[PDB]
Amino acid sequence: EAKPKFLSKAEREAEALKRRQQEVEERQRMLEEERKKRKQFQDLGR
Amino acid sequence: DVTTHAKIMADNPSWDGEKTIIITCSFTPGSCTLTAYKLTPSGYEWGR
Repeated sequence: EAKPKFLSKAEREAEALKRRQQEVEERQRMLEEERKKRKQFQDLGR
Repeated sequence: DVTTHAKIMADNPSWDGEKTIIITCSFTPGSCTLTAYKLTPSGYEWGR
């Protein structure tokens, strides 16, 4: 919110690990949906 | 170009056939004519 809270360095890097785990999970999700789009594009010509 | 595009697509799964194109910048007299083409699913299968 408005007042910035202090976050400890262990807590900051835990938040950063949770963040980078989130976006590597959405990168994995987008990659397997990319595989789904690719299979869909592939079998509409086969 | 469609064989090149479809071989790149068949070897790389990050190339989505809906979104990947071939822009051709043809050298017309004193100018350049640009035309972007997409592969249909018939074209990817044939060029593969």
